[PDB]
Amino acid sequence: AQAEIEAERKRAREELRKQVAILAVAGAEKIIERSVDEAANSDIVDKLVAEL
Amino acid sequence: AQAEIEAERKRAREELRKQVAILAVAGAEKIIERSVDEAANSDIVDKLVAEL
Amino acid sequence: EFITVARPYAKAAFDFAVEHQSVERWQDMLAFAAEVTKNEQMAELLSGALAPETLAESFIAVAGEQLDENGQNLIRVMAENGRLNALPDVLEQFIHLRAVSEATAEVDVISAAALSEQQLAKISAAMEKRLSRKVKLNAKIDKSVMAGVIIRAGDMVIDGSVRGRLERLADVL
Amino acid sequence: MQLNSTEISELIKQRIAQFNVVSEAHNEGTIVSVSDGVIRIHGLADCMQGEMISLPGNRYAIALNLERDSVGAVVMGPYADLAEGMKVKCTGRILEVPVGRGLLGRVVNTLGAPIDGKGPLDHDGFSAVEAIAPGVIERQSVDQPVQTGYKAVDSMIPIGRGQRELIIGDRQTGKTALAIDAIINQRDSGIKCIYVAIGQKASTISNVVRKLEEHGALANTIVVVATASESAALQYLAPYAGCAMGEYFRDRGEDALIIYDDLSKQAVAYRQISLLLRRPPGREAFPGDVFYLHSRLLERAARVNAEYVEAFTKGEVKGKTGSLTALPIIETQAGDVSAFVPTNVISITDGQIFLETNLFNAGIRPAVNPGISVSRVGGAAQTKIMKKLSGGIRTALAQYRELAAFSQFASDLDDATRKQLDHGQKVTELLKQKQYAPMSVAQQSLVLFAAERGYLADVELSKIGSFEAALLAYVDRDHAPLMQEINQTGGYNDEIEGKLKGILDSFKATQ
Amino acid sequence: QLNSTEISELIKQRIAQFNVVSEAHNEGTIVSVSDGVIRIHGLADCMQGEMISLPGNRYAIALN
Amino acid sequence: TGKIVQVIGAVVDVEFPQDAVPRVYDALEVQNGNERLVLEVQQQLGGGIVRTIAMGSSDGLRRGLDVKDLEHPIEVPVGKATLGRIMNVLGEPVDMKGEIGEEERWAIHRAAPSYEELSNSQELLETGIKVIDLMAPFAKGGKVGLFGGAGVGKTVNMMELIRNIAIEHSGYSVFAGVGERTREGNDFYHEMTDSNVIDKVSLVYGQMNEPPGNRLRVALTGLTMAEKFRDEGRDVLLFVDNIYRYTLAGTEVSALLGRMPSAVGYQPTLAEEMGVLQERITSTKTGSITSVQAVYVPADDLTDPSPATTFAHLDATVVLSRQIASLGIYPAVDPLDSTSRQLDPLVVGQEHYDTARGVQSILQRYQELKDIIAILGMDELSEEDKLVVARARKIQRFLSQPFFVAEVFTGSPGKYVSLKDTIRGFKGIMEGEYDHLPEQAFYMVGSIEEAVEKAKKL
Amino acid sequence: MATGKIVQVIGAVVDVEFPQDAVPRVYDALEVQNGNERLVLEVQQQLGGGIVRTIAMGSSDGLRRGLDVKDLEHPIEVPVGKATLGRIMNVLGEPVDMKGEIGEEERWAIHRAAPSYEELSNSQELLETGIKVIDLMAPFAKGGKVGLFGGAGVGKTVNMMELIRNIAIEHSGYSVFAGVGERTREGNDFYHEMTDSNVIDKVSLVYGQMNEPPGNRLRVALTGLTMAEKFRDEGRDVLLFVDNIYRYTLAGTEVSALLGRMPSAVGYQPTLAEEMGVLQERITSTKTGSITSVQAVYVPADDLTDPSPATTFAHLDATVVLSRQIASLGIYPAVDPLDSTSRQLDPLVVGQEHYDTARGVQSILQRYQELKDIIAILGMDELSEEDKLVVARARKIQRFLSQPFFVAEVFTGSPGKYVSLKDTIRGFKGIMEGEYDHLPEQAFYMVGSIEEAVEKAKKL
Ligand SMILES: Nc1ncnc2c1ncn2[C@@H]1O[C@H](COP(=O)(O)OP(=O)(O)OP(=O)(O)O)[C@@H](O)[C@H]1O
Ligand SMILES: Nc1ncnc2c1ncn2[C@@H]1O[C@H](COP(=O)(O)OP(=O)(O)O)[C@@H](O)[C@H]1O
Ligand SMILES: Nc1ncnc2c1ncn2[C@@H]1O[C@H](COP(=O)(O)OP(=O)(O)O)[C@@H](O)[C@H]1O
Ligand SMILES: [Mg+2]
Ligand SMILES: [Mg+2]
Repeated sequence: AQAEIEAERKRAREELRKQVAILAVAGAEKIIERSVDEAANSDIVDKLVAEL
Repeated sequence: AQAEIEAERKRAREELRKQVAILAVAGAEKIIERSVDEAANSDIVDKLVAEL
Repeated sequence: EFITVARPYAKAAFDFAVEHQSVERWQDMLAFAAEVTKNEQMAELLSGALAPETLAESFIAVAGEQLDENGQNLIRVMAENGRLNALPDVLEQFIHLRAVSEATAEVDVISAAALSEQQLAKISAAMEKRLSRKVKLNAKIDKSVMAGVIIRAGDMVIDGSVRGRLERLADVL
Repeated sequence: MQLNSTEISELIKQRIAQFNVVSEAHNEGTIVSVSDGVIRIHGLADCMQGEMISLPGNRYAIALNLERDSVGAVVMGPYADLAEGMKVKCTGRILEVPVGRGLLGRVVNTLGAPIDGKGPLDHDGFSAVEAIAPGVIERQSVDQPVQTGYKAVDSMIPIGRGQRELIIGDRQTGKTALAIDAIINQRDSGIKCIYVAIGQKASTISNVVRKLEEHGALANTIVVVATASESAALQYLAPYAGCAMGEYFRDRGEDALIIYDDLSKQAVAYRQISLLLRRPPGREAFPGDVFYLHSRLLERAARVNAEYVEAFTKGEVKGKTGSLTALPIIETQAGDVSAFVPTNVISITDGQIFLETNLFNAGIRPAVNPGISVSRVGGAAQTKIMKKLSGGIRTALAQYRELAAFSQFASDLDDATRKQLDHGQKVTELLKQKQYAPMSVAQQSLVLFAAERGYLADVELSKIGSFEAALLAYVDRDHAPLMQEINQTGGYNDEIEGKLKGILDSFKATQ
Repeated sequence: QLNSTEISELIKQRIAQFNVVSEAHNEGTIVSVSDGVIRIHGLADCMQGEMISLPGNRYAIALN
Repeated sequence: TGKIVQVIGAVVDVEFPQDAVPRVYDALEVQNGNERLVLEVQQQLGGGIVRTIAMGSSDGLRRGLDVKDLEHPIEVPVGKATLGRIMNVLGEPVDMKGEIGEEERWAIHRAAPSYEELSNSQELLETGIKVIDLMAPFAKGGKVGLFGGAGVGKTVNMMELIRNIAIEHSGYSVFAGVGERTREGNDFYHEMTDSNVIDKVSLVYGQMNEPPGNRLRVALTGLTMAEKFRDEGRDVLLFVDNIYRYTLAGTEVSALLGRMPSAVGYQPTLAEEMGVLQERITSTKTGSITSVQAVYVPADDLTDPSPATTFAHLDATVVLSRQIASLGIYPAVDPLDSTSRQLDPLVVGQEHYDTARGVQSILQRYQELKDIIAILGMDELSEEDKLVVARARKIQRFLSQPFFVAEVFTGSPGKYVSLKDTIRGFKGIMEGEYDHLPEQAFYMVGSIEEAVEKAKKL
Repeated sequence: MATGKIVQVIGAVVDVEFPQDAVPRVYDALEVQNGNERLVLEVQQQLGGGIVRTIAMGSSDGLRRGLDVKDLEHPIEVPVGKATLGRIMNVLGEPVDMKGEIGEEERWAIHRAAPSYEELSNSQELLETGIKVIDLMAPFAKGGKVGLFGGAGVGKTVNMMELIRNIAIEHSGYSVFAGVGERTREGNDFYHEMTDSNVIDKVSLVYGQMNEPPGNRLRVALTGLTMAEKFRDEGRDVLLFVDNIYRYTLAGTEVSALLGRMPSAVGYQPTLAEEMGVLQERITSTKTGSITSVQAVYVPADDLTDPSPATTFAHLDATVVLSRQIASLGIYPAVDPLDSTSRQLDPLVVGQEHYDTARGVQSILQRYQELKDIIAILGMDELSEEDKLVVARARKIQRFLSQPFFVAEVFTGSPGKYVSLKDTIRGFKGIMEGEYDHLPEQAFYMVGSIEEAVEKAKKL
């Protein structure tokens, strides 16, 4: 079962990389009631995807 | 042996959540530090003084 | 630290100054007496084992800025007990008791960048409702916060900095 | 399947959405001193005694003094990285702990932070760590048995729901063995269990948790741990955090069982906290109020009547009485039960089980020393059958253990003392029991019948264990349903005594 | 650091007049009460072992 | 009018205007959240400061709270209306019934009766307990103390004395539970109520849950109720469940009140704190208080200051011991250490006195032999010292008795033994007329006839 | 740049005053030039007003008030890793032999948190030392603590060398020896007894002997420990010797008195159990490695109730007692089987055969004790023929507990033997249950396994 856990872990990790870029933006725009565009921050979210 | 597998599931799940959570906050911090500009700062302060 | 032994002397000096209307002269008298305690050559003397009346009379000599009866009498009373080093704290608690009696407050406003001088008016007006006292702002600039403002009034703070918001969110998770 | 990333991400997203960006006003102070775990804060005009003060990092201090100018506090964690000048913030909260039934099966720090790697708690709000127990009119008398597994304690030192029963002895005597064998047995009787480890070695705690999980008991226990490394304030406050979690079940009309692993090490941690604050010590250098420490703790293990449960729960629960049973463990140097702290605690509990190292080395295990061990509620906490069969057995063995030490040379009424120190010695041979082998009340009852009614006068000591091993299988073959019948009920009748002689005879003739 | 019965209004008196105007050395005033010991302020001429007379008809022995 | 200025544990400091300062032992009141807290002032410090003890939980108190000066000491309901009801230390009702319909309230701080008013009474009082009224008989209106470590039987003994005196006695009775288990207070309250004697007993409870102020002052409340019943002309029973907790609660508070420690960490005022209480619990010409007090002995050390200073305040001292209870011999009274003022030939008669002295003599001679018996064994004894040892062990057994309240522990039914019936039995054992019975024939029986019978059945 | 100034100096305690914002944290190090040479101060307490109270890791003579103090931003850091094998270091990790710089690559702070609950090894293994008496009567848990209660003259240090050797050769671990406050002479002659038995290449030494100031003798135990932790992080199994834990306790008491804290139970510091636990808790097994420890213990006034013994015994797992008598019989190692104990001896952990074998040999020996007591007063012939048999078997068991160490060849000339546990079980099962009754008792002396006792007898 440990090996199935490792497989599922790699799998879900490759899934979450999509989500981190969502959560970071939602957090930033919650903390500041000003919504914000993407383009000005593109290489930040792109590094967040990669650095997970 | 079955309980020992359930524990490992729970524990790997928690670790995987921890990573994404701290990346969410770090990303929101970088975005914030990149996106703020004087109108937004004033928008924040001018609101907080109203509930002050 | 002399915070606890200063309280009696601060209260007594303030009551006396209030009765005789000379609060503003007493504050200057205490400021000078506290300044002579910081001197390199005097802070040596105060540590010695001189007798109280000799230490007082050699301390009184270094100050002609003291109204001869009462301002010197305070020094003599303090010297009896061996507390002349408490003057730099009697001064601060005298200032605090005065600020209380004159219902005045001094609130710090810490910001990432200076405010518009129209914002400050609103902040001060709002605080003067938060407090019964007439406020005096002293705004400052700090780069650790990066948006919003910190208002610190005594030991009560109202925190609207984005920095505080980030580090308060991180703990929710 | 169940590591869905969508589940995780929505978990986080809900918090992000459930976030109050609103600013809040709070009261502030500065750290002015640091030494040996004690903090001295200047400011905090609005601090209240017993409060939680929050330091940088994520850690708390507890306010112990409100001096005229400064607040004295103790740090609940590593304090070494604090420094003068740091700011601190006053919460509005008197020291609090997460409580709920969601804690069952979790290993938890004394502040409620989970220390197993399984992530955040699910819990039903918070409870104050310091409280005053229910008053005299809210209690009820203890009337329900709590079966451990052991012939010795279930028959000589009965324990009842709502009782407090000290386990006292020397080191390496089977104290923890007996306590977790008490936990494991409640696995199947609707009692929630709690185990508080104070000042224990971390590896030993991991071994205990691993044994609880081995026998399936862990799903039913809360484990609060404050290891030998952790700050003295966490060890000092650990058992109050455990009672705060036990009282959740009590006040809701349920039953719980709580085990304080070493209340000697709590007393030591409190003595440290107290000497570091310059308080004048008393006997054995313990503070003046080391009685009040254990007193206000163990007095919370109570049984509360139905009206208290109704009033507390706003009428949700009707006609049920809650309870919380305690089994504090004390450690004595060289068998001294007349020291300061062992006798302070013998004076707070409703009995004691004294485990003697001479019996333990001779193989008599559990080494229950009758004549020093007692139960202050007595038979009222037993089933009817056990209450009849046992009787004076413990005073019988106190007799015997004076008499066998006096008659170390020779005897009189040699035949009479032959058949006395036959049974007054085969009892001791009978009450010894293996570890992790609990035996139901049915099984203990006929055994005490065999012993007490004189049937063992016909057997040599070396045979007793064989005798019982055979009898408990005999009655699982032949008299199979009477066991089921005694397990449900207290079950005593002259019919039952007759049938219980008919059980002996049909076996005694066919070993 | 702790006070020694230096308190607000006594200090204020001394502020207005350090050389206490000659006052009866044959009397003083209680400043503290606890567990049967009273601290008296004044009594310049009290002698050790002397009897001090309190309101009512009671006495104290001056020991310190 | 006052402000709080410090909060250390159970003691609180309050600052009042210079001319409004409270008197010692007055009561102040604070609003601790959604609660009302009572403070009793202990000391007047300089400058309008006054130092107090909190009669409640100290948590939650901020500095700067406003406290209200009630201008009177703590006062408790008193008299016939306080009868059959449970009360707080503050005189508040603690059972769920209504308010106490008292006509009068008394201050719990009082002076002891004058020497001129005391009274002296040789009227012996019988209790159906062999050892207590052979070795240490006590009189109507006298004081009794039960000294013992932890877990040796000084509460079971007190409940049996309650059974044997306080049901067979007409006047009222008072029970003060100072710093003991609430379980036992509940058990006692229901044992009373389920036999209808509750409505002649008044209860006060300051049990061990409660913060130091309650355990400190709860004894004076019971005494105040008993003194009211005494002054009405009645005669009263007063049972105090552990008087040691009244001074331990003083040791806890002492250091915070700024008093230097004394011999073993005790407050410096130990003997005065104890005397000013023990002195008002006495009979007088107008009425009499008969009392029984349980006196815990820490670490089993009878020379500790707190037990040591108490022996002087009691007329009958019954000293229980662990080295006897661990033989299963109950009541575990030590006859070489129990004593009574009443044990005189002129008070109990020559035969009772002489039997008691002979019993002490035998048991002491038996103590002297234990070291040689332990080293050289029992066969080196003179042919008549073996007889002393046999009669001493028989006497040690016969001192045991089955109590009615200890049925729950042992099954065996209780026994009541009259004095006439016990001096006869001990005179018999000493004169040698039961030398043919075995020791066990004497363990846990009533009179001597029941021993002569038990021997038949082994 | 340096920012503090000395304010007080009292014995070994020094108080230095910093700017209000730059106060050092606790356990941070400081340094001052005490004349020509630097002196290191360890912060213990932060008093009010920027003043911080410290204790000197060296003699404080010659310190003036107003000396400039420089704040190092970190706790005492010592060199760790393979570079330290065969080198002697003092508390500060400075080389104290004459061989020059330690070539280390890395330095660790000596103050550390114990392994978190979720790092601990999820199993309970045993350490096979290869010494028959120890492996039978008092097995070592891997990651346990072990007391060593021998006196003097019985060969404590040759046992230590035997373990230092076997744990390096048979397993592939290293070792650390921390000398806490013991005679310098012993340390020097131990350093020589190791260098000429070739084990010096496999052990790391650190020495804070009696001559040193209290601050040195207090922390030196942590230096050895933080070197053992480095060897553990490398995945190895380590063995850590503490030459007297009692002197660690006493150094704590001295420093506590210097700081002015109130005296506790028998004069011991108030922080006694925490000071012990924060050491004993860092040495455990772990998912990546393990540290075992053999700690010489000394009991004041022979009182096993004194707070220091009582606190240490809560942490020990095994306990081996050396005996003058067993050495006078010429039997080595001089371990006493009847007083030696381990709490690993339970069927649930060690198995039923090992447990019952150990209990068997113990019963045999403690009966032979009373038999040999009888013999001395009534002569041999008074004994039954069963008792003569028990004597003949006890003597063979007592011989078979001897062993030739690799390190003792200097003494006995016979080549050393490493005896597996399996073999000890087989051999003692044999000797007890009447097999091997047919060959002489000297065939067991200093032999090794039993398949060598039969061959020694073959030609005896
Ligand atoms: N009923 C029993 N039968 C046989 N062995 C037992 C029994 N109970 C306990 N033991 C053994 O006693 C040993 C010590 O027991 P245990 O650790 O529970 O004592 P302890 O009081 O917890 O010791 P410490 O106080 O050091 O924690 C254990 O190894 C256990 O195997
Ligand atoms: N007459 C008696 N018969 C049997 N047991 C008794 C008797 N008297 C006391 N005991 C035992 O004494 C133990 C101690 O109880 P208790 O009297 O409450 O002690 P304490 O005096 O400290 O409250 C009881 O649990 C009970 O078993
Ligand atoms: N295993 C052994 N083999 C041979 N001789 C030994 C052995 N152990 C001890 N000895 C003898 O006993 C002596 C013990 O000396 P040493 O190791 O210095 O003990 P200690 O350091 O405790 O004084 C050895 O020098 C040797 O004479
Ligand atoms: Mg244990
Ligand atoms: Mg009691």
